[PDB]
Amino acid sequence: FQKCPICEKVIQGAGKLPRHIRTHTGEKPYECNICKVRFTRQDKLKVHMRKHTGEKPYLCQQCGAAFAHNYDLKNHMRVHTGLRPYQCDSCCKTFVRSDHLHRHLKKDGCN
DNA sequence: ATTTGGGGAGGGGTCTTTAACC
DNA sequence: GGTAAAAGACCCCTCCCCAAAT
Ligand SMILES: [Zn+2]
Ligand SMILES: [Zn+2]
Ligand SMILES: [Zn+2]
Ligand SMILES: [Zn+2]
Repeated sequence: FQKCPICEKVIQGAGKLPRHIRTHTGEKPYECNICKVRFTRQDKLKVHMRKHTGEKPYLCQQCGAAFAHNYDLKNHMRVHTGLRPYQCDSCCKTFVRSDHLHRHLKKDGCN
């Protein structure tokens, strides 16, 4: 789509080029008025504000448990399914978060 | 000692909603 | 109201770091 004017990286996001351009300045223009923590983007600030408000918009359809984050809901759903979602293609290990599998592939030879 | 599980920050994509002009 | 954008809301991922578990 459109290339970044600075680093010439292709930004496929529709209307997301200014958002990427703001990444090069390193500033955090969004701030939580309560705990004074600064954020780069507004959506992260709202998800953080869920921490102060106590809002838990993610609902489990089987037991009604509520969570503030989508990944919390998934990791909880594995209590009903018992399924570890990420599996290594080479060493038979399984993991509960994607970055755990990435870390395993980065560290262990595995093959 | 080493591996797992999770908190909390970042970035990039898509779908919808909206702010700016006209 | 129409148009062409950016913002919002939400999805996914990785990273550092540190308890916790093994
Ligand atoms: Zn750039
Ligand atoms: Zn806060
Ligand atoms: Zn449940
Ligand atoms: Zn492996």
